[PDB]
Amino acid sequence: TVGPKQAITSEASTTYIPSRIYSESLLFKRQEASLSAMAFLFQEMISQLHRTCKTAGDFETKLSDYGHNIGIRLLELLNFRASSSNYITKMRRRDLKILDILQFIHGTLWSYLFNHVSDDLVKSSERDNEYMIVDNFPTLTQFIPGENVSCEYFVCGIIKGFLFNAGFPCGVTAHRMPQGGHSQRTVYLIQFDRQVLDREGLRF
Amino acid sequence: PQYFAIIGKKDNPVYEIEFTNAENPQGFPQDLKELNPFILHASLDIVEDLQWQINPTDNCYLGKVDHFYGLAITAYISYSGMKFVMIHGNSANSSVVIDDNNMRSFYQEVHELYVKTLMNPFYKITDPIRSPAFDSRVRTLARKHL
Amino acid sequence: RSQQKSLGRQMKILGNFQLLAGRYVDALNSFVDAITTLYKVRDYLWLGSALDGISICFLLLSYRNSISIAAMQSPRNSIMSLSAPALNIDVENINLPLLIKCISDKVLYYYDLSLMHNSEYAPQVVYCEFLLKTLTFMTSCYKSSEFSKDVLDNIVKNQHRALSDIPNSPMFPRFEVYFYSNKLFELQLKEMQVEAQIKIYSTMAEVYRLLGYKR
Amino acid sequence: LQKKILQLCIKVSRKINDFEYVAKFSSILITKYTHLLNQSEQDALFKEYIQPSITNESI
Repeated sequence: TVGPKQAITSEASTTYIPSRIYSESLLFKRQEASLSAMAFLFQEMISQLHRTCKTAGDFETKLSDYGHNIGIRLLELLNFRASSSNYITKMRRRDLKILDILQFIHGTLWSYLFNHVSDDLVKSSERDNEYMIVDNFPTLTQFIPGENVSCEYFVCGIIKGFLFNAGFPCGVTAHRMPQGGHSQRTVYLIQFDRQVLDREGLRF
Repeated sequence: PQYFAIIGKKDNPVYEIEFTNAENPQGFPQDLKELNPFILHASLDIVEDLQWQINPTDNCYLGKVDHFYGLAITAYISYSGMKFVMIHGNSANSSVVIDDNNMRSFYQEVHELYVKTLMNPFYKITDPIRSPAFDSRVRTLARKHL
Repeated sequence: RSQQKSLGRQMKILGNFQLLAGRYVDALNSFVDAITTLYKVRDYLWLGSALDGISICFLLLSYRNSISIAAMQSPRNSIMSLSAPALNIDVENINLPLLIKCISDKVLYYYDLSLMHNSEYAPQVVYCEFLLKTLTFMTSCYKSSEFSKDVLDNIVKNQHRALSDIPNSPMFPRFEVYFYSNKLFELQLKEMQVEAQIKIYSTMAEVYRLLGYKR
Repeated sequence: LQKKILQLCIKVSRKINDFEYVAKFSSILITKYTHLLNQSEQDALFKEYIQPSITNESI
């Protein structure tokens, strides 16, 4: 079914089964590698990005693109495991609005990744296009001295690709603010665009 | 005489295929070109303004949706972005037969073949699939449910 | 049945004649030559309404099947024109609502509701035109079509209710059953005349471009 | 879809004879496409359609 070729094929009156040349299970396996190993993986990745890139903002984008690579991928089978081989009962509801899908990061994205829950999902005071999630003690960047906050844009990239498939294009930033005795908690103050806010603003 | 499409977010067909019953032994001669993208392009229009509302609890599957003046169409919307469309029907009769549950056990069943190909990290979005194996799998997966 | 035919032809001709000859353009109202009409500034189809009421009553009492939907067309045009534009809150459609009770589609009390109801009534009566097998408007008597009048019937329907779904969204909305109720061209439509096809596809395309359904 | 809808636009512009539009849209068909046009799907029976463009002053 090539782009150059047409949609042409042949009749159904034979059997191609199984011909899996490679098709397997896809279930939630558990192998649980050490945080030192993945921390070294992230470590030499950030070393490559400070090698090859000029200044602050382009490095921030050239970090968040990895999150945009695999955010779509984690979205669709995390939803296919949570809201649903595959002797399937059903697939449940999609994103209704913004407040179920940023509950869906809050419910089962962090507990898919980091075995806990980010502690709040605060709807903002002054506006509604801006939303803010704070992780309390970020797991994959706990060793980096976070005075530059440029090193946590893995996870701003990974949630932006959780919402760009969801139809909400969104400016996603991170800041870090020590509001509690919990130190080095990072706020992901996200935004949206006006238009799916106005698609929410048609009826709410 | 059955016609599969997977049509993307920026209108690109990431997988589109026909097949035929040998009891028809061909498919829609001289009708195979109007029953292509334009009908499917309007099908993208009706699933575009049918997905985002709750109401015209199974948000993914939608069943038979519309009808041009020779046949009728069915649909499916995934949260991956993609909108699966099968176009079925013998060209002589107006084919009424929407099985609605056993071909519901096709759309959630072809979904994982899209999943494992999406999980190929060399595979991008917005590019079609010349898998020699996943297209030979689906006709035999349609050998389950004709 | 001869009395029914005589009353049908006379009532249809009188309904269309007193319709088009009352308030054709009545913003200056040249009151000379007052033979065929009142023709003053207060002459807006009132005798046309009374004549169309008696015409629809005699058409229902005639019991046609082909020409009889033109009585509903006359009453719907009366309640559209003389009870919308130059109405001045008169809306004298009591025998029109009586014919809505008698033949089809009573029980409505709003603008864009009873017009839709009587449009459904006239569409059902033209569906009840099963086989006239004759010639009534005698422009064509052997090569003509009931298709060629029914496409004009529902495009009158489509232009007179498709605009009511405003493109300011929340202002005057109804459900998007316009496409659902627009897929009604099951007929063949293979070139009776090319300008009918051009105006039918221009309006069918223009309403989709109006409602934002491009494809 | 662009191949089919430009083929329809080129056939209208033949039948109604707007020669700068058969010039414009067939030049845009040849430039922006034809990796999917071998000597079949009317490319051999095409370019006869644009020698009237070049015997005109069009392109």
